Amino acid sequence: ETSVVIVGKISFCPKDVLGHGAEGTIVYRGMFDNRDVAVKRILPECFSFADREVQLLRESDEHPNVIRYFCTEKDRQFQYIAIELCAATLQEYVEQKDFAHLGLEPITLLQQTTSGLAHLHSLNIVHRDLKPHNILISMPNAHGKIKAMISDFGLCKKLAVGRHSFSRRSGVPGTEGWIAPEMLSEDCKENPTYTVDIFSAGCVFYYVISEGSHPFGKSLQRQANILLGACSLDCLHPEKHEDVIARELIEKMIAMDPQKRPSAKHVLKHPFFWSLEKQLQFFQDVSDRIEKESLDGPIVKQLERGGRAVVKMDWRENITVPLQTDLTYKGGSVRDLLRAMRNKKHHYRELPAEVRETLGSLPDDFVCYFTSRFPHLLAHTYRAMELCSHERLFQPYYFH
Amino acid sequence: ETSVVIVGKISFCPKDVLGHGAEGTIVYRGMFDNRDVAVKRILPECFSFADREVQLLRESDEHPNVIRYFCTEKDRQFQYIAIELCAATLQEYVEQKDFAHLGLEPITLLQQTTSGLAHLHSLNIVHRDLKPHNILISMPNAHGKIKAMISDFGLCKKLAVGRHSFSRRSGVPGTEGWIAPEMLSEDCKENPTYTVDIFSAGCVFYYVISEGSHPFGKSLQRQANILLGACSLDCLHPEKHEDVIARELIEKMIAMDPQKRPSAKHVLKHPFFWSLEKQLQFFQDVSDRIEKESLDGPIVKQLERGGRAVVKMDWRENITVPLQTDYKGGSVRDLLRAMRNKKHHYRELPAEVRETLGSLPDDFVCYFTSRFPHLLAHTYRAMELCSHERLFQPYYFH
Ligand SMILES: Cc1ccc2c(NS(=O)(=O)c3ccccc3Cl)cccc2c1Oc1ncccc1-c1ccnc(N[C@H]2CCCNC2)n1
Ligand SMILES: Cc1ccc2c(NS(=O)(=O)c3ccccc3Cl)cccc2c1Oc1ncccc1-c1ccnc(N[C@H]2CCCNC2)n1
Repeated sequence: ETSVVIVGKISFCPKDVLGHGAEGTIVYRGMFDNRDVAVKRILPECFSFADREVQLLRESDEHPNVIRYFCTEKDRQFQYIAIELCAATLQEYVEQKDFAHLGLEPITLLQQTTSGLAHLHSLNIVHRDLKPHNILISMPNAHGKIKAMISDFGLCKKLAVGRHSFSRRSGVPGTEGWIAPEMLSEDCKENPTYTVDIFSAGCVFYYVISEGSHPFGKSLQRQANILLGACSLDCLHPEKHEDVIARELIEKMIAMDPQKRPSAKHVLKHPFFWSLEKQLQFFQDVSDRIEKESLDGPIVKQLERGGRAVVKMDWRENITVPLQTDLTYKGGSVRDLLRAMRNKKHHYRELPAEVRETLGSLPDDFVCYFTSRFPHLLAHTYRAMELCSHERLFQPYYFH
Repeated sequence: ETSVVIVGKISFCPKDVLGHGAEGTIVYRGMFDNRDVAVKRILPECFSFADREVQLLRESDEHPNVIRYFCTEKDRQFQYIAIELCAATLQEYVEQKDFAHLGLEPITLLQQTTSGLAHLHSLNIVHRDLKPHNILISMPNAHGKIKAMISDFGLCKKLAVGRHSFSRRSGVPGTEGWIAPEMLSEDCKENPTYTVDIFSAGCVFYYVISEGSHPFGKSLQRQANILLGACSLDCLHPEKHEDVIARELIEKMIAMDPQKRPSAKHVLKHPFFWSLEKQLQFFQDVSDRIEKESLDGPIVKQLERGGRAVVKMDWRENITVPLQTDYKGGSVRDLLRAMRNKKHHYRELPAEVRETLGSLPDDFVCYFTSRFPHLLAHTYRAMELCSHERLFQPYYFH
């Protein structure tokens, strides 16, 4: 327990176990090329399997958010794979880190996870075992930035060219509590495909922003709840703007019907990942698009459907008194709510002093003024203006 | 000759020479981990130097556009460094490739080169030897996409913490023809710094977009011309929008006075790299910023200075007649107001007018930039007055 194993360019002390894999697989902290590495040791029974994994990584385009091996070695008794030593798994990050001052970092790790996934899917690889345990969080670089990396390719499937799904077998479907329902359900009439990864990631999304919860309950009940379709996201409050949008995305990602789940590239286009500037730009593009638009036309009809709850009966009554004074719009209309936001954005410099003060700076404070008071505004408008998905001017906002 | 050298995980046939470095250095094609690699072989007198180069890269953050070593090996007689086998140097790219169908790819290679350089600078590294020959172009990935990678760190300098320049010595300044004037000039009263790389890079930009020319002339006259400040960019035509924009950036990058050259991060914000869509959004934001501005005010006065040449004396007389159907023609500001207005009311204005303009945003902005090739460049420079306002953050590097 004080020895150092040396195999080619990889060395480690066996006492420094970082974790355990399946079939007698152990991961150690060791060293390579004067760097810290994690080293997976492989038993003879798994040599061919480990080789196939390495080869899949060897052949595939690299991506910053997909783990990359540093070195492989082999002696008489074992094979070894070294990867970069990371700070934490996503599980440990969620369990241990105070989110209070991390700002958007946890969200960027989900965005980075979705990019790694989109990369895999674009290579016709389905992961099938996405979970917080095997999403790895790097050490900070020179400017304090960290990144998420997908690992653990032991269950992945590279689909043949021209193949878009895989059929169910008796064997290993994933990790209990993270397995999409079409892997286990009884009356499933469609092959599993890339979207099993989106279900898992949906669960991962909620796990991160709820800091430890899971849409399908505590671990002992999860997989059973998944088959029943019994999910709950009550860590997301219906009157908080950021929560309404996260819920909007996560509900689609974990949909029981795989065909209703967005693809990874779709997910990446969602308002969840929008800056405040882009949120405001969306509101302005929408408002520009829907003026001259008829009042009984399908678009503004879609927008005003259930809009009373969105504007809170009368949005004229739910803004500060400076803006109230400086405003003849229709208070039960979301279109006119949007019209008023664009108008005041446009003439922002002409606004009286007390008004620019109550609104805040452009764009961040300005848009927060409205999203914080009307928490359903973005999500409602995002879904309503999906009628214009195809239109070129709405390309930045939806995935075509 | 027909043998294979095997050193640890690296192997190669010595017949497969890809090139020669300095001091007996040779680069071969070979193999590593079942991949194609380029293998540099280093002689004993360069062991320590090569070790320092590798160490610099081992410690420094990686970046998609800075070369990464795959492997290092060492026997009794040599040391070896393997990197990824690339398709070409930027020199070979420019010399061999037909640009006619490459679209924006060559510009994209410049942008990735600048991102590599920005990354190096943010790690307080000065490269000091940027040139087409050591900018490498990757093989295509699965989607046919390629990238540029900066290599050759033999002259680089990592400046100590809280140090921003390096002083001149009698020794190696770089590669003749790509050496910034302040490395060799007579009455230079300021230390060289990061911007020696911006000077080289500016020469590289022109080399790519001119497909083989150099701002300071043919190979034998270049460095002498750099000393004189005698440069020419006449592959770039004064009445072509794209050429005007490239000229605006490149002239700054190769400025004799280093303090007038943009940092790599400034470079990356320049309209040279802007999509047609972003060019339009710029014209709209500019229009919005100045709509209430005073005519005598320092902002629109800046914009109207030299304005007549930009709008061709009268811009109303230089557009198509279906647009002339529906301002002050000697004013840049009114040209921009007209553009913003027509974009804003694009849906509700007649069909034949929408036809001559073209679809939004690409064809619409090109209607005006093709007819007023100095409009963007002029406006970008003038509106640098608002470059620290949050609203113009997308357009200028703060
Ligand atoms: C999860 C995972 C999955 C697959 C791995 C794997 N297999 S693979 O499918 O990803 C693969 C990758 C490349 C080539 C082949 C293969 Cl099979 C190989 C190696 C490691 C793998 C791996 O890594 C680990 N597995 C178990 C425990 C720990 C780590 C680990 C890795 C890096 N850093 C850290 N840091 C510690 C520091 C203390 C605090 N906690 C974090 N821990
Ligand atoms: C330029 C350069 C600079 C520095 C190198 C270098 N040193 S370094 O300073 O970049 C460095 C990098 C990492 C670690 C240490 C060091 Cl010293 C090491 C290895 C190669 C280096 C290198 O590479 C070469 N040098 C000379 C000739 C050819 C290549 C080369 C490299 C990859 N692909 C191809 N493809 C051919 C295929 C046919 C068509 N033409 C392109 N050619």
